[PDB]
Amino acid sequence: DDEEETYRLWKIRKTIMQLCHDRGYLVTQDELDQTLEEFKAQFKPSEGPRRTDLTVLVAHNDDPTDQMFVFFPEEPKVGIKTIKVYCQRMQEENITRALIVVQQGMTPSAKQSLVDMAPKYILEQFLQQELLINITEHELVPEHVVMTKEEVTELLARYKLRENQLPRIQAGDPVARYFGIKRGQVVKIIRPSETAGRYITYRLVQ
Amino acid sequence: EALQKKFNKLKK
Amino acid sequence: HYCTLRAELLMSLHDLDVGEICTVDPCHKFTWCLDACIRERFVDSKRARELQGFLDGVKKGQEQVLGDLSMILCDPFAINTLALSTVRHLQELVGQETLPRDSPDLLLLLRLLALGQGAWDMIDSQVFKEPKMEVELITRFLPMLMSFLVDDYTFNVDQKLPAEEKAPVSYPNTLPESFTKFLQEQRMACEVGLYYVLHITKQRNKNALLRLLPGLVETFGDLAFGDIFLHL
Amino acid sequence: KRITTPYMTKYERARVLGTRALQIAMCAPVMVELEGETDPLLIAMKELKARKIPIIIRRYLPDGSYEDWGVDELIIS
Repeated sequence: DDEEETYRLWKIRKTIMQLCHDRGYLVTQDELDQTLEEFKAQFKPSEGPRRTDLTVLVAHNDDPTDQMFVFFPEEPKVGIKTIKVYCQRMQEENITRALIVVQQGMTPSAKQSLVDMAPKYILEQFLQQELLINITEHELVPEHVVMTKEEVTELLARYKLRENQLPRIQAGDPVARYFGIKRGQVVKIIRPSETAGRYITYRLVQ
Repeated sequence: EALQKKFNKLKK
Repeated sequence: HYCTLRAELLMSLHDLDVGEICTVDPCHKFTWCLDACIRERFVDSKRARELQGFLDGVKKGQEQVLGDLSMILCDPFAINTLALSTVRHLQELVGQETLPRDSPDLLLLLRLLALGQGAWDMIDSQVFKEPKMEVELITRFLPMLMSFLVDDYTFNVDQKLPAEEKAPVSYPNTLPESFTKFLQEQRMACEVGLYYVLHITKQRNKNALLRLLPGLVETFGDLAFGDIFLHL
Repeated sequence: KRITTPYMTKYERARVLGTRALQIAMCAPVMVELEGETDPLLIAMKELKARKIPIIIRRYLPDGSYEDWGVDELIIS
């Protein structure tokens, strides 16, 4: 359906903007507040925009040298030729961080290609379905903040521990994928507590 | 030349 | 120190996001990389390529910014960044069996550090020409650092190999004095040697430490007797 | 700078009283003047209230290190 297609695409873009804003990337306020009719106005979708045209490039606030692509595929299952096109465009623009949606699934050979080409080109598959909602806004998920290495070492020295002793967070879980953190990262999680007010924990990515 | 001999000496 | 404040002022303006000054200062795009490197205290190859492009983007008739860049590169924390990047590059190149002449990224580091160290010369007289490098730094000084390092590692591998007989040979503690000649004739070779001394002090190998402790007594511009290396 | 609490846990109280009572039962010297007592438990409690037991607690911190505490240094509650 064309109407629900534009509604889905608008919420997709909104969730993407909220995501990379949470990742510290440079996101303008208007795209964070972009509405459905505004999403129509900037561009009906089916047999009219494109998943290649909808793709966006965002800069990192901390480091303007770093940029992140968000791609969308025009095909149901992303094929190796599309991965080749995306990574070659990344090579032409000298970028390594790229996010790629999938309409309903990914070819397993493309999964192998993703994990094989990871260090030279960091790619993350992402379901359209899971991307339809910003899961971070749920009531059950507490507030997550990615820690940096100085914070990690100062915490570890403050408690005289090792990375082994901390509680873990599986890297495949959707919140880590939302933040895009890798193995070795550690996330500070602030949550409300009905016996102390606030509670801070630290989860090591694995 | 000295440094390469030093390398091959580390390999042995 | 004033030069550091200059860079800080620019980044503070960048923190304020004033396009009236961000879009007119051509060293703003340079200081993107300078901030991203000085926070890391290391120049990765990506930001190195970016700095190379910014140097290559300087056209004729507007070369005064090079002086500003040298001024901006005269920041002592940037000297620390470049010197440690050179030292760690030379530390990791021994494993790959690559000479300093076979290291274009390292050559770019030498270029940038040479342009940085002559900053006060470029403000004293409006010099907009690049300072030149030393052949013997590429071929004698840095390979002498590698010579010391890889003798130390060969001794270490021998120690980790059993069956050493009584009265083993010590690590060679004789000092080639052309190394010290370059220390006491080239401020470039001098400061990178000082940071090498600090790095091996972190490695805390007494043999090479007291091997090279002679010759540091006489050094160029009293840089071995300056505030930076003494404090470190 | 002993970072642990200055209080005596109930488990530390139990162990120190039991050990000192057994010591008194083994004809140890009594570091407080008794008042006609015969049970080692009461004498150990009297010494604890007097803060006159020569035992030193060694709390093992989870990182392998430890802190040492005099009984009189801790807060008896």
